[PDB]
Formats: sequence, structure tokens, C-alpha cells
Amino acid sequence: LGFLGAAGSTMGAASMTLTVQARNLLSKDTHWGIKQLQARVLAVEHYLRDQQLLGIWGCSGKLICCTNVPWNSSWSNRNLSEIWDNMTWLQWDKEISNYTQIIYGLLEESQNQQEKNEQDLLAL
Amino acid sequence: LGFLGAAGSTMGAASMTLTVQARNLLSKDTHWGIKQLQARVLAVEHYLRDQQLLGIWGCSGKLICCTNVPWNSSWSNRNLSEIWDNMTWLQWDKEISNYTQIIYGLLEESQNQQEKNEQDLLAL
Amino acid sequence: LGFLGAAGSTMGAASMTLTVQARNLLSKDTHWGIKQLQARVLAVEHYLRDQQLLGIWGCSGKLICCTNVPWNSSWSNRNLSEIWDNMTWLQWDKEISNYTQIIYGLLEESQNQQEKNEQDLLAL
Amino acid sequence: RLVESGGGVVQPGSSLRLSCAASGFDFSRQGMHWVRQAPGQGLEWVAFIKYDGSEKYHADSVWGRLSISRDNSKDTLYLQMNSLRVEDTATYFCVREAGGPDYRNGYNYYDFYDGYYNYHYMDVWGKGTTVTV
Amino acid sequence: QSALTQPASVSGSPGQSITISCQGTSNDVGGYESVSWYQQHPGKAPKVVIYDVSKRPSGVSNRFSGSKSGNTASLTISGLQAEDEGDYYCKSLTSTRRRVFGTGTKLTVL
Amino acid sequence: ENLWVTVYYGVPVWKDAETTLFCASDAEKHNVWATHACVPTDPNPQEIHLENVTEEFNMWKNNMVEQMHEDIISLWDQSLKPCVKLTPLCVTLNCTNVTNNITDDMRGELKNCSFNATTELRNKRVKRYSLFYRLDIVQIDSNRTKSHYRLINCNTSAITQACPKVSFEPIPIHYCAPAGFAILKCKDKKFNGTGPCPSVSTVQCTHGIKPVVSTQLLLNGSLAEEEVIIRSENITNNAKNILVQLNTPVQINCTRPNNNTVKSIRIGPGQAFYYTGDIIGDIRQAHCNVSKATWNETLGKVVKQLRKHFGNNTIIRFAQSSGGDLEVTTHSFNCGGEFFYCNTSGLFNSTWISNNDSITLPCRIKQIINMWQRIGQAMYAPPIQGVIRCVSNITGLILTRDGGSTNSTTETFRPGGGDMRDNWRSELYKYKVVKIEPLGVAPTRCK
Amino acid sequence: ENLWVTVYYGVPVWKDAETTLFCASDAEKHNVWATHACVPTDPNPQEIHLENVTEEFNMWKNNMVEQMHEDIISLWDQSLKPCVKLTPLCVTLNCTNVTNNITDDMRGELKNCSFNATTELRNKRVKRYSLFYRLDIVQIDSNRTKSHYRLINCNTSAITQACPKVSFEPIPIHYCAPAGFAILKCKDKKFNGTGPCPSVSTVQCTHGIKPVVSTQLLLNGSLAEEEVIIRSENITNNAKNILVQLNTPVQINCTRPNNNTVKSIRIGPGQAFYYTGDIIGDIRQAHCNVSKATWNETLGKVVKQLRKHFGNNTIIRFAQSSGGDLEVTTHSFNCGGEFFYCNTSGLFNSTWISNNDSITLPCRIKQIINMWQRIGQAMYAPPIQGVIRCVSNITGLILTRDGGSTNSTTETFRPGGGDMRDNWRSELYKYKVVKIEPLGVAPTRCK
Amino acid sequence: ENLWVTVYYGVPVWKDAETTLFCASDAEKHNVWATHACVPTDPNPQEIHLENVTEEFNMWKNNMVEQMHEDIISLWDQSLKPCVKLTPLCVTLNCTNVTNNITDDMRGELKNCSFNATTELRNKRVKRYSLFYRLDIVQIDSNRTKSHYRLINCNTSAITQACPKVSFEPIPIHYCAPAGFAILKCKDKKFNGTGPCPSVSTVQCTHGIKPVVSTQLLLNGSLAEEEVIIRSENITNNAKNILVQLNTPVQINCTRPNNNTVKSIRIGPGQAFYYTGDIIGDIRQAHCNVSKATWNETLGKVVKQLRKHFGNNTIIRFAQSSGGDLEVTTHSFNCGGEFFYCNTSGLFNSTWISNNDSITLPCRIKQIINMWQRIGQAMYAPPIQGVIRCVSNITGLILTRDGGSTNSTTETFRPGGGDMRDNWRSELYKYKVVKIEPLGVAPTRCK
Ligand SMILES: *[C@@H]1O[C@H](CO)[C@@H](O[C@@H]2O[C@H](CO)[C@@H](O[C@@H]3O[C@H](CO[C@H]4O[C@H](CO)[C@@H](O)[C@H](O)[C@@H]4O)[C@@H](O)[C@H](O[C@H]4O[C@H](CO)[C@@H](O)[C@H](O)[C@@H]4O)[C@@H]3O)[C@H](O)[C@H]2NC(C)=O)[C@H](O)[C@H]1NC(C)=O
Ligand SMILES: *[C@@H]1O[C@H](CO)[C@@H](O)[C@H](O)[C@H]1NC(C)=O
Ligand SMILES: *[C@@H]1O[C@H](CO)[C@@H](O)[C@H](O)[C@H]1NC(C)=O
Repeated sequence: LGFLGAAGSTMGAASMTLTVQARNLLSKDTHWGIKQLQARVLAVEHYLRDQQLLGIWGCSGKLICCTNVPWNSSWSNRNLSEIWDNMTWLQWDKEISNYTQIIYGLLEESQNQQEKNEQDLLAL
Repeated sequence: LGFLGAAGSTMGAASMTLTVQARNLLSKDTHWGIKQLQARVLAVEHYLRDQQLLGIWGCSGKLICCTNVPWNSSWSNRNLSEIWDNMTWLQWDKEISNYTQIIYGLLEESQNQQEKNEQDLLAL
Repeated sequence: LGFLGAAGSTMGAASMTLTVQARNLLSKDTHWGIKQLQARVLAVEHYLRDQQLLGIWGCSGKLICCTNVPWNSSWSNRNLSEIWDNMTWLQWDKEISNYTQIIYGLLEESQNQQEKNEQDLLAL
Repeated sequence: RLVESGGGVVQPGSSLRLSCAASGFDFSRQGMHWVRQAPGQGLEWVAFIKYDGSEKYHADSVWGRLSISRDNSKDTLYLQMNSLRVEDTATYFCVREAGGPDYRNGYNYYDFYDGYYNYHYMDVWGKGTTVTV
Repeated sequence: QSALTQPASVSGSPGQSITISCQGTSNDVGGYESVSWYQQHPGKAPKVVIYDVSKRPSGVSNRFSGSKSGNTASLTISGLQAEDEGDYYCKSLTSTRRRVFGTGTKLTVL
Repeated sequence: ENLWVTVYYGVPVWKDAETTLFCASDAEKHNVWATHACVPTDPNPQEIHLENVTEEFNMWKNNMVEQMHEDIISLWDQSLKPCVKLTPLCVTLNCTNVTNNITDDMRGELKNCSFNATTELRNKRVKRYSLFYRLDIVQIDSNRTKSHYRLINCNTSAITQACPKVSFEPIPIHYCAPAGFAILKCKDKKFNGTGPCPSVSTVQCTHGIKPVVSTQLLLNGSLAEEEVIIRSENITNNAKNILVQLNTPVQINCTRPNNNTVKSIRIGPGQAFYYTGDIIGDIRQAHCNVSKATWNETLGKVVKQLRKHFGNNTIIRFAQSSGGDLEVTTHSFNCGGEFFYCNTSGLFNSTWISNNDSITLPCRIKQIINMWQRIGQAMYAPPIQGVIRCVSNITGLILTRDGGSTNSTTETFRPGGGDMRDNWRSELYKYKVVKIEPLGVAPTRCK
Repeated sequence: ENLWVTVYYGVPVWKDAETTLFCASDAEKHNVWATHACVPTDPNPQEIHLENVTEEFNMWKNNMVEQMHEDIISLWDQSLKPCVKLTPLCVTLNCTNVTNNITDDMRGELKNCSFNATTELRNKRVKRYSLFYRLDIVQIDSNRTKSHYRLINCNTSAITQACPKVSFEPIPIHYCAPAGFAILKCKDKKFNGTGPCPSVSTVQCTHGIKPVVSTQLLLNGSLAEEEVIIRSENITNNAKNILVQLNTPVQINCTRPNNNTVKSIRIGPGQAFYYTGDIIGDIRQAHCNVSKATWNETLGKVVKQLRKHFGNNTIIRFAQSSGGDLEVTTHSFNCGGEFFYCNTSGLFNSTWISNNDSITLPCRIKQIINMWQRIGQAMYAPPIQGVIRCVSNITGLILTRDGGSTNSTTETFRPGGGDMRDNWRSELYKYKVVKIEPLGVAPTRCK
Repeated sequence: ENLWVTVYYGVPVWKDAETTLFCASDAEKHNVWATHACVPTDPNPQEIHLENVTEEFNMWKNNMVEQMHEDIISLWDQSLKPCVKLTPLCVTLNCTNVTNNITDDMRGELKNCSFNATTELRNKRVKRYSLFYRLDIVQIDSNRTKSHYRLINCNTSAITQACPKVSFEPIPIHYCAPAGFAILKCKDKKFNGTGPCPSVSTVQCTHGIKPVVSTQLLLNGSLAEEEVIIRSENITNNAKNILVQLNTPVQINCTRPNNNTVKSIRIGPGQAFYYTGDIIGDIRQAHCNVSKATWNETLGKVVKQLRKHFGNNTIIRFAQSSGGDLEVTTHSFNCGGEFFYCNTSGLFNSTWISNNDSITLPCRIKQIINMWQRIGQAMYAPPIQGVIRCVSNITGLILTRDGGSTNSTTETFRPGGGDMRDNWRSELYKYKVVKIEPLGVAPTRCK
């Protein structure tokens, strides 16, 4: 498989080759010179926002995360046997898009903010 | 508290809003497009410089890092309870300002040369 | 020693200055404003590409990467003592320059898939 | 500097050809005239030619028999005279027409291929040559 | 195309003011301001005395003047000198674009 | 036993997005599009091999059209700017008839005209002549001489032109996405905007598109491969145009059969001007040919498709346009740098019903030209020496329906299209752009 | 029981810093400053109060104003750069003073001038005429001719103006810090711009500031809420300007009571020019009205504040400025695109002691105006068709304290100090810009 | 053999690279190269000696030269763009002699030109005159009075030049690498062009290089520390020039020994023109004084060096150049804005074999100068008041070999070469630019 090779496939199957997706995130007084600088800056800021967020969540260097934040029932009407095995990522994201911010906020507050406090308290 | 709302908080109290503070560090007939690009580029450079420093100190992805670098009493006239419970970060930074460069050097050198040696030793 | 102070030293000796070299990677509509932006932006892109490679390899935050991937015997007519004690980095790079892409590909696929597959297998 | 040549003595019914060598001026940008004066008589205009050869004008009294022509390269004016009459005996003269640029609205004005306009009077006369029939 | 009419001769004493007339038509003298006068020394080609009704070329003194009214034009010679003696002629341009001369006037200084 | 929130990075998810695409050249040095800033690209396609994702997208929603349009105009100004202004030529122009064996239907088309002109010195003016086409010359005073004219645009923005080396060759430009973005190409050879595309393959770079600009019959574009497709923003809206993409090319042979001379003068300090000189041989009208079979029978395919939007046993008529400015009234194209206007009288005339012989259209030549969409600028078209002949491929029609019809019959269509953008809408109809969103969340079980 | 210094990050630390701000537009026809190139504002950039924070900053050491100055100028030029130049009009003018029943105060103020002009064709020299204000022309040579005049700036940088559709309304613009930066705002009411502020909050963006251009009065700004505040870098340095922020708005009503008719011509290729033709009605002097009582009370408050700063039970007097040209002696302001130069000496013809009635200020109108603080430019103000009436409030005053060791009494205050950068000081005195430094260092017990 | 790969980050590896270096400077207001925008220089560059490193790099194939070339040319125009055009002066000049005591070398060198000048009003012209050097004036017509002349380039691209305010001092500019790049420097003084350099160090910025333009001799450049060095790409290829670096300066004193005045006219709206006025004192030709003994030693040393790569029993002749236009027959240089075209035949009229008193070289002065690389642009040097005494150091030569000889003997060398890239070859020979490549493969024993 190449880039987006499993975009329409099963979420589980599509998780097998995430490395290509990561690689494709990174790469004269006329307007073309201007557009090239603007585009390069855009690509960089977007990339960095994701990296900063992964940092906050404690996922630096990971393609696959793990957390101490439980899943809410309001976020799903399906079992894992339906989500990972019987549908695509495009559909999944469309269906739970309303929770993007709550999930991210919970991960921030409950994961690294709390673990870091606990680690300081385990210093001695 | 909001962004930079921790400015009057004590160093300890402020340690609870660090994720917020970090999150908010990131975002044709006129010459304004150029200054706009400069602003975005510089924001990136400042961000990356600090991130590299944190990474080289072994803090990639960490809001707070415990290290192995001891220090002279000549750099402080206070106990930890005053430093963490009474003082704010703004005052603190002023109080120890002249030791900043020294400590940054020590944090990198005293940790990486030693971690490297451990990795070689740990090979067998 | 400063930047490239160890450039002519053996690869082993020079490992003690890797931090030093890292420090040197990071820092109007007439012919100067645009040129400065082009230089700054590209410096950032080069930086980030290397960081992404280190990240996909599981080297985020590491001065030294360590993997379970062996290299090809066809790439070397030398033992480790000769490589580390009787050669420098400029010489070494020339000696193995045609295998750069091969090894990067091997490192990425081999370790990225093994580490994430184990993460899921060992999740509980 | 206008120098007539070709004058001589001919019999009635004959033809003669005059030429006028010239120098001192951009002949090619200036018009020319032939004028004749019979002994004991006044001046008679014969013909005018524009510098580029685009327009030619002849006196009624010489029509058919006389023809004006020019050669810009030769810097030379010519008069072709046919079927000569005794009435055509005269001194013939090569005359440069006065001219230059019209001055209007603080600018000078030229004719095609930077030609000089006709100031409307004679300036330079040659010595003249006698044609006797 | 006819000649312009000029007096056969004019004369006067040294210092006398005299006038040489020229009679044309509506197609020339009364047609444009393109009139002129010439002085012909006997035996020589003539020189311009006047052009454009009343203008002198460089080298001609202010004793030489003139005017034009309707179809009649004239040359005025003030302060008449023996050196002025010669044949005087008028010239004009025509609608046919032909050039026409007058009959000429003989000048005698007494 | 419960589920936990897990973040996955490198997730293959699309988001609708807008950004710009880069100019990618492939294989005289510089043209409006052959811009000096343009980056040669990789000729190798980047396919995803018809990955089985269905996506719905359409024309008239596609912002890439707007970018092509704006980029082209910007590029025109960039190549037009460093050239000689023709302002010094806005003088009274003295005109009479050209008298060179003129054919009767060409009488009045050409004017022999004189004027005064500037030169090397600023205190000197000279007399100069040239030949002009009638369409651009306007009379200034009936009260005065019937020979006094001015150039059509001397009372508005200056007309400028030089840079004769530069051409107007519509060199195809490829467009590429920035990292973080992807372009979705529809591989359905029989689609319309009336539903989703079942087969999409994304790319990083598109194929090249030639910036050919036409007013009525689109030339040298993408031809349909399987059938004729008629597309419209609103199929029942009389205010919308109709795009007809033919699957049959029609060859058209155009000419200006008049042997020209190009002369030039100096206007000022290194300021050269070129103009039409002596035409030799007879004076003849410019014209274009198609065969009857490749036009008349081809339109029957168009009609079969029109009938899919209209009802059965419906009569369809073709007719000439209602008029308006020359820019919309006639067919127009550029060739050799010259601007040709053609009356499609022989193309849109017949009526279709339920139940070697060529067509020649007359053409005219224009030199003082505004931009299709703006009059704040004007350009002059330089002359071409000798005789020019051009052969082009008709790939589609832009038609306009009349204001309804009585009881769904005798539906009449005329040549139309007043939007310069139609020239790219017709090429970009296969593409959509999205952003890559690598982060996402799903339930799972771990620590 | 020992300590090590550890790493902290996300730390709330500020540093004084200098950078630029982004233009943010609030709620089309382009305005000279409220340009198309300006990103819409945050509808609610909610500030946060800072608990237990006191901070110092110093207006006049504040570079936010310098940035505003450079930007207001660059935009002024970006807008005017493509306008028609008046250079073609630098001809001799034959001027007289024909007026229709002009009053006495106005005698000699208007001039009736005729001149030679061009049209779109270079050969059509025509006669034109227009009316001018006296201030705009000079006799090229009185000795050669009584009526020979020329425009005042034809012997220096070209006078330029067109772009009649440009709005000069001082539409407020907000400015926003870049990422990595923030602006601290002072919420105190009794605060002067220099020194500590005990009540602060942080914002990303400032409030909107109207780019008002004025020379003596500070119009259309933010009024003090409680008390008159007088600000100076050095309050006893009479070489410096004094900023007075009033806590009382004072309304002023300005007019040009003459129904002027505007005519236009073409000079060259779309080179339109606009000017006053005749004037409907008779001729009256322009003027501004204020309430006498309001002004008197306004000064009484200012006088009390001045005493607080200087001596007790002392004498304060006012006077007009000590000469200079209109730009420094009158109150210069714009409304509708026209400029006014009002005589304000009547606002200062008073003394104060230790123990319907209105004021009319006569005004002058000028059309050829040089640049704010430059002599390399000249601009022509087009006329406004009809009669203009404008109403605005006085927010503050610019005072000059005259010198002399007059035993700390009978101090004289004058208008003056018409430096644009000092006007904006009245709006940004409440802000500080800092860089955010998230990286912290501190000891603790761990290893 | 049971080994695995590690990767080290921060590896000291170089790659050849071509990037932009930026203008670095210590700081009158307007200089051509020391422009408004240039970045302050590092007061303490850190030169780091590299132990155990030999690095090979080129001369003449070094793109740093190309970078300076493109920037100096582009900048020349950008800095000198906003100048008064001299187009208005392209009228016929009525030329007569100079009313002064003129020496025999100066006969025919100056002309007194009279013409009708344009004034700031469109209704007026005036009688004016100015003095010009013969080199810039051409006869308009032998056919007409042989007293009418024109400026040499009025029949081609317009001459533009004013900007008396701009400094032409050749202020050295430092060039700095962007992060991720490094500049390598060669300290081996004995290197002969391209080959391995055993003594190297690295820098962040180069030293400053003075932008001195010359056609023959190298003035105020880098001097050799020990001995004269001759370098070329190929010693037998006479299509290449020769770079000679001297180890001693030769002092040269140049003058234009006439006390000049300056007159000026306002042509248009601030469109001032300055020109040569009369001369105070008598009229004498320009010249340069080169020490004979020093020069003799200089070429003797050159010969000693020529003999290292060429053999003995060869007589080396130094000769004047063979011909070409002025720029390649004279030594061109700029002295405080003055442009000298000196005859150096006096420096190259001798032989050398294998077995004070100055040279008063005559010079000419020229004012209408084409850009060194093209003729589409030209400038009129402003006049300079007073008398100039220009003193400089000859630090090198550019020589051309008269290649082709019988029996490889009795060689002749001449001065020359107007290619600006050759004037930076010496200064830049020491530098190379590389990219930093921080990742390297590190085979070892860990898992
Ligand atoms: C102090 O601050 C106050 C606000 O708090 C300002 O008040 C008004 O400001 C506006 C803008 O400067 C004044 O002028 C108005 O301009 C409009 C422009 O719109 C278009 O149409 C005109 C047609 O002539 C074109 O020239 C222009 O290019 C645009 O295309 C006019 O349309 C306005 O006139 C109409 O509306 C007003 C009501 O707003 C009616 O009274 C009119 O009869 C007419 O229908 C108008 O000319 C406006 O006059 C100011 N009002 C007052 C009372 O002053 C102050 O200007 C500001 N003062 C200073 C010195 O800064
Ligand atoms: C010196 O010249 C020799 C012979 O051409 C060449 O091989 C060598 O590389 C040159 N060295 C340098 C530093 O130019
Ligand atoms: C020339 O003479 C020098 C000594 O002055 C000697 O070293 C060199 O080898 C000789 N060269 C030749 C070609 O003979």
C-alpha cells in the first residue's frame, strides 16, 4: 500500500501502515514566490500544532497512544467489533466530530497534567 | 485561570496550568504579506529553539523534568517552601536571572554525556 | 571545543560533541526581506525532516538511536574497533553513502511495525 | 551650390536634357524649381518638384514639352525638354525652394521621411545655362 | 496661367521713396499671404527682397518694405539708392499650386 | 473491562479545504504562463490506484477555477508591464481609403491613415503613416473634415504593447498541492454533478491544462471519451450557461489570407513601435472552415443529450446570439498573437426534430483590445508579417438557452458564455482538494 | 536532603519586547486605512484579569505608536500611488477674483483662473478654467503680469490626486500580538501612562483605534472616565508637548457653507481631473461652533489639574500659538476628504484666577496640501459637491507650556505640538507588549 | 557479527551546497551597498581551527562569486532607481569652444553646449548651456552645420541619473550563513587554485569585501602576505585570464586637476538636474602617478612568479592592451563618484629576462556610462565641485596572456578583463559553503 492506501478500508486494517501517512505531512518576485512562502509556512504551522498536541497528551514519538481517560457512552453507539472491524476512519470521524474538543480537553487535563503531578509526588 | 492567568500565582500553584500555557504558544499589492510571514516564521523559530533545548535535556514531551544537576547555595537565599508557596514565577526569574545560561549548559552536558555512556554500557 | 572542533577526530571521540553540533542547527518587498524568509523557512524544513525521521524511528528526544536492526555485511569490510577508533565521520559517511536509503527504510519499517504491534499485543 | 549643365544650341523640334549638380544641402529632403528667362524678358516659372517626387507641377505654357524630374542619389535636378520651340529659348535656372520646419506649439514639424516644408519663396539660384532652339 | 501685372518701370531721385505695385487675382494675391519680391541685378539671378507679404531675409535693409490689400500687392523702397537699380519682380502661389511671376518692373534712379 | 480513549496518528482522513496550488512546468524563454517562477515537476503520476472511496463534489464549487483565473490575469500584467506605452500615438489620425484591388466585401475594413509622431528629440515631430483595421478607429468630428479619427481607447486607460519576442502560446501548466494536502481526481468517465463519484484516485500534481481562452467554442481542451456530456449549475435555469463536452473532436482551419509587411519606427528613447505596412496581393476576408459532416452530425449527438434534460418528442433549434459587445457576440480566439472574431452563422441555424462540402465562417481582425473582464487596461496586438494559417480542435461548446419555450418544445439554443472562467471550469471539473487530518480518536482497551 | 535544579515548562513569565502587530478589521469600498489587506477581528478576545499582579510600563518609550505611524504612512502611500498626477496642470494661470456677492471676511480668498489644457489627444489644446483658494497659488511674476499665477507645489515634488472613491473615514482598527506575545492592558482609571499599574489584565488584541489626524485638538478618541489627566515626559520641560485627556466631551460643529459645483475634464488617457466650477449662492467664510459654557467649564477643569501639577493659588492664562504656517497655527483636520484650517485663538483668549452662548471659529480651506511630516510629496484635495457640515467631540487637548521664570505664576498655555505621533499617545498609554517565556528553572528534591 | 545499528544525531558531516548568504554590516544614510537594510555584523566571529582536516575546493567555479554578481547588479539598480530621468534633455546641442586657457593635452576634450531647456512649467523653455566631455557627445549631422551634437545615447535607452545624495564609497560587506550551513575557510597561502587545502578552519561569516569595480588593476583588495601569487584555471589556456595577487601595495595618486563649479536647473516637479559649470583656473588633463621603482619591482616579481610555471631563456614583455572599447582599453575606476578612464601603457612598456619618480599616466574623464554588464541602462554621472585627489593601493592585476608563440618563448602579457566576477576571485578563494548533515549511521552492539 501507498499513501491513503487503506483510506476506505476497515479502521483496524488501516492502522497497519500509518507510516506513509506521516511521511506525506512534510515536503521570484512574482506571486508564485509569495505563495510558496505562505504554503511552506502553513504546512509547518499545521505540523507543529499536531506535534505540540501529541506532546501534551504524552504521545510524543508514538503513532499509537494509550490513556487513563475512559471512553464516554455518548461518544458511541457501537462495540469494538463494529468500530474497528466494520467501518472506515472517514465514517468514524464524521460520526463523532462533535466530541473533538471535549476529548482533547479531557486528555490534556487528566493525562499529563495529573501524571506529572503524581510523578513529582513520587520523587522521594 | 486563562492564558497567562497564572502570572500572579505562586510557582507551585502555577504548575497546575502548564498545559494551557504551552498550548497557547502556537497560532497582493501590499508589503504587509511579508511582515505577516515574518511574524509566523519567528513564532516558529522561537518555539523550535525552546523545544530543541528541552529535547536535548531529555524533556521531549515533558512539562516538568527531574534531572541530576546539583547547584550552589550562592544562587539562592531561599528555602523551597518560600520558593514554591509564596513566590511567583515572574519574581523568581528575576531573582535567579544571572544563573540561567550556566544551568542550561549544565543540564545538557551533565545529562547527555552520561546518558550516552549508560547506553553503551547497557549494550552488554 | 566549539562547533566542528572534533570534526577531524575519530567517530568515537566526536560522539562527545554531538550536543555541540546540535546547537548549531537552529538560529521589505525589495531584495532582502524575501530572501531572509526563504532562508529561514528552508532551515526550518530541513530541521523538521530530520526530526520526523528520528520520530518515526522511535528516536524522539534521543541523542543516540538504538534499534534491533542489523546492517548488511556487504556494507562493511571493517570491525567496530576500526570503525570507531581509526575513522572520522566525514570518512565514514563517504564509505557507506550508497546504503543510506536502504538502512533508513529498514529501520523505519522494522522497528515501527514491531514496536506498535507489540504495543497492541501487550496493551492489557 | 547649384550648377546647371546640358545647355547648348539645337534646332526646332529637337530635344535637350538639362541637369543640375548640387551640394551644400540635403537635396533629398528639399523641393526644387526650374525657372527660365528669355533674353529681354522677365522670369517665368516652369516647374516644381517635391522632394520625394510625389507631386509635380508645370506651367501651362510648357505643358507636354517640359518635364521635371530628380535623382536623390545623384543629388541632381533634371529637366527633360522635348519638341523644342523657338519660344523656349531662355536661360534656364536651377532654383532651390526655401523651406524648413513649420514651428507650431513649441515644436518643429516635418513631412514624410523627415522632409522640409515649403517656406514659399526661392532661396538659392544657380548661374543658369542657356538653351537656344 | 497668366502673369501678374507690374508697372513697366518706376523711378525716382536718390533718397526718394518709391512703390512698385503688383496686380494679381483671388486665386493668388487675394488667396494667401504667400507673396514675395525679388531684385534682379542685370546679368544675375535675383535675390529675395521680401517674402510672406512683408518679411525681409537677413541681409536686406529696412528700406525695403511692402503691403498687401485684396488682390493688389506692393514693394516699398524708402531711401532709394543707385545700388538698388535692377529688375524687380513679384511672385505668388496659386490654387493649382503653380508658381507665378509678374511681368517685372524696371527701376531707374535719377 | 470498559473502553478507553485512544489517539491514533497517521489516520487517513480527509477534510474539505482551500489553499493554493503551485505552478509546475514540464519540459521564447518566458510566457504569461511559461512564467519564470514555475518549478519543473516529476512527470511520474502519483496514483492511489482507484482506492474504493465514494466522494461527491462538483463544478461551480471548485475554487481552483478562481485561482486559475486570478493567476492568469496576474501573469498577464507581469508580462505586459515592462513594455512600451503607446500613449504618444494618441494624436489626431488622418484617414482615407486603402485602394489595392479591394474585394467588395472588404471595402471599409481597412484604413490608410496619417499622423504626426514623436521621435528621438523632444523638440521634434515627424509625419508617419500606417495601416489600421476599421474596427478600432473612430471618427472624431462630422462638423470638421470627414477624415478625422482617433484610436478607440485614447480617452480611457492607455493602450500599451511591445515585447514582440514574448508569445501567447498556451503552454500547459500542471498544478501541485503542498504537503498536508491532496487532490482528488474523478475517474468516472460518465458523471455529472447530479450525484457522487464512485471512483477517485488522488494525486499530488495534476496533468497540465492549456490556458486557451475562447468565447464560444472551446478549443484544444479535454475531450470526453465515452459520450457527450452536458453540464449546468442549474439545468432549468435560463440564466445559466450550458457546457457541452464533446467526445468527438471537430477540426477547424482558420486563416488571414493577406500577405503583410511589418514596419517599425522609433517613438522615443529606445522606444520601438511596430505596425502594419504594405499588404501585397488581393484584400480578402479572414475566415474559418469545418466540414459539414463534423459539425452538423456532431450536433445531433448534442441533441440526443439535450433530450435527456428535456422531454421526448421535443423539437430543438439552434440560432445566432442576440448580440451585445463583439466580445460575446462572436467566436473569438487568439493565434500567432492575433485576435480573430468569427461569426458562427453557418453553425447555429438548423432545427432538429424528433424524427467534400464545408462550412466557412467570415472573420474580422481587431488590434486594440481590452481584457475580457476589465477595461481599466488596454493592450495592442502587434501585426504578423506574411500569411497566417491555424488549425485547432473544437472540444466543447458553450451554449445559452432561450428564456424557456412553449409547452417544452422548439427549445432554442444560441452560442453563449460571458464568463472568462468557463475556460477552466471545463478542465477542472474532475478535481477536488482536501487537507490531510492525521489525528483521530477511537475507543479501545489498554493500560 | 540536597537540591537539584529541574526543568519547568509552560511557565508564566514576561519580558519587555518589541515586535509588530497584526491589523484586525471590524465589520467593500476600500478605505485608505481600513484596507482590503486586513484580517477580521476576534468578536470577543476576552481579557483576563490578573490576580496579584502589578506591572510597570512607560508611554513615550512605547514603540506601538511608532509602528502605527509607519503603517498609517505606508497605507497613505499605497492608496495614493496609482492616482492621476497633476503635473499636466503645471501651467501658467490667468487669475482674477470674480465672485458672486462675497462677504468682507472672504475678500481675496477665492480666485477665478483660466488656463491652457490638454485633452485625450495631443493636438487638441483647449481653454479651461476653475476656481481656487488663494492659499494654493502664487504670482509667477507680478512685474511681467498682474494676473500670472502658478500652483504652489509645481516647483517641488509633483502634486498628485485622483481615486475619488477612497474613503478617508478614520475607521478604527484593532491590533493583535503574534503568537508568543501578549499585550498587558491597564484597567486603572487614575493612571498616567508612565509607572506601575495595580489593576491589569491580559489581552491578545487592543481596542480599535481610529486613525484620527489632528493638530491641536484630539478629536474622536477615548475620553477619561473620572478626571482630567495631564501627561508629559517631563512636566516642567517647556520644550515638550503636554497631553490633556479630558473627562468631558466637547462638541464642535464645522462647516463650509458654500454650495460649490464640481466639474470635470479629461487631461489624457482616462486621466480625469475634478475641480470647482461656479458656486451656487453667495460666498461665506467656513467656520466651527462650540458651546461657550462647555468650553469654559472644560478649561476650568484643566486649570485645576494644571495647578495640581504646579503651584497653589496661582495664575493660569491661555494664548494662541507663536506664529508659523497654518499647519502649526490653525487646527488642521479633515472631514469628507476636505481639509480645514480653523482659527482657534478664540478658545485661548482667557485667564483664570485663584478665586445659548457659543463661540464661532472662522476657518480656511486649502486644497494643495503637503505631506504630514514630509516635503517630498504633495497632494491635491478634490472638492466636495455641495455643502459640508461635520460634527465631532473633543477628547483631549495638546498644550504648550510657555517658559520664563515668572515666579511660578501667570503661566501661559498655548496650542501647538501638532505631531501625529503624540495624538495616538492618548490611546495606547494603557498598553504594554511582552514576550512570553514558557521555559522555567527552579530547585527541588528528586533525582 | 550479531550487531545492530544506532544512529547518532549531531554528527560533524559536510555537504557541498549553494545557498544565499546575507549582507552583514557594522552600521552615510544612503550607500549603494551599505544600504538601509543590512544586518549588523557579529563583532566577534569565531574562527575554529580544524585539526586533522584536508578539504578540497574551487576557484573560478565558486558560486559565492556568482552570488555577489547578481546581488551587486540588482542592488545597483534598486538603490539608484528613484533618480531624475534625463530624457527631457534630449534636444540638439549647439556646440562651441571653452573660453579659457587650454593646454595641449586638453585640446578637443571639452565642449560648450547651448540648447532650449525645459522648465518646470509646461508653458516655458529657457536658454541654457553646460560643459561636457568629448567622450559623451556625438555629432548630429555633417550635412548640416557641423556644430550640432547630441548626447551619445538619446537614440537608445534613456539615461537616468541624479541621486547626488547616494554614497558610492566601497564599504565592505560581510556575508553570513543561515543556520544549518557553515562556511569553511582555507588558510593555505600556497594553494595555486583548486586542490586539497591541509590547513583549514571554519567561520560563521566571511570578512568584509569591498565592491570595487575595475577593468585592469585590482585596487584596495586582499594583499598577499608573503609573495606575489599568480593563479589561473589553466596556464596554457589563453582564453582564461590571470589573477595576480601582490604582496606589496603599489601606491597610486590620481587626479582631475581642475577646480570645478556646478550649475543646476529645475526641469520638472522636483526634477532637478546638475551639470558641469565653468572651471576656475586653467584647464589641464587628468592623470595618475605610480611610483616607478615600486612598479618596476612589482612586475619584476610577477616575472619571477611566471618563471615558476614557465621556463627560463624567455623574455617577458609587458605591453599595452591590443584594443577594444574604452572599458577594456583603459583602467576604469571610480574616485568619490568620479569616473576615470586611465591610460596604463606607461605601466606595461618593458621587458624582463631570466638573467621619488612617478609614472604620470594620462587619464580621461567620462560621464555617460553604461552598466558594466549591459547597455539597456545608462547613467549620467553628476558633476563634482572642486579638485579631486584620489589615493589608492594596487593590490593586484588581471592580466591576459598573448597566447601562441614560436618555440614556446618570448611571451607577452597585457592588462585587461572587464568581467566583474573576476574582481572577487581573490577575496573569495578562501571560502566554501556547506550544508550541515547531523545524522549518521553508527553500527554497534546495543538493542
Ligand atoms: C467624528 O466621528 C463621527 C462618528 O462618531 C463622524 O460622523 C460621520 O462620519 C461620516 C464619515 O466620515 C460622515 O460623512 C458621510 O459619508 C458617507 C459616504 O458614503 C458614500 O456616499 C458619498 C456620497 O456623496 C460618496 O462621496 C462616498 O465616497 C461614498 O460612496 C455619505 O453617504 C454620508 O451622507 C449620507 O448619510 C448621512 C448620515 O450618515 C446623511 O446625513 C446625509 O444627508 C446623506 O444621506 C456622509 O457624507 C458624516 O457626515 C459624519 N456625521 C457627522 C454629524 O459629522 C465624524 O465625521 C468624525 N469627525 C471627524 C472630524 O473625524
Ligand atoms: C596546482 O596545480 C596542479 C597541476 O595542474 C593541480 O594538480 C593541483 O590540484 C593545483 N592545486 C591547487 C591548490 O590549485
Ligand atoms: C629557471 O632558473 C631557476 C633558478 O633561478 C631554477 O630553479 C629553475 O628550475 C629553472 N627553470 C627551467 C625551466 O630551467
